[PDB]
Amino acid sequence: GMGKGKSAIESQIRMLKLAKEIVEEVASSFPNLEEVYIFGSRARGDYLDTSDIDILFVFKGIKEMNVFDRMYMVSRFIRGNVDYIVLDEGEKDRVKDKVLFWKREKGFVLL
Repeated sequence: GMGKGKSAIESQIRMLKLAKEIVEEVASSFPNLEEVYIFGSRARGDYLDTSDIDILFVFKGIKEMNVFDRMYMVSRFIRGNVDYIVLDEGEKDRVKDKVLFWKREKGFVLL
């Protein structure tokens, strides 16, 4: 039965809603944002109520953008107990164990 308690579930809801707000802003700012994934413990299931949420932003056409330029693309949108990675479309397989959160052609998944 209910392997996650009330506090963990409420934190999952709250963290997904914060990720949604951040993605809405990033997606409105970059036409080349293509997909967003949740990775880490909140994607896998081994999270605590205090766990951060990890967001993978996947953009088209940034293969040549260095890691500092990539960070600068989303830095100002990040707030709360959130960590992130920015990858090109061709590099997204580098993060295993992830959940599709948003896609340009789908909007948000389950939200």
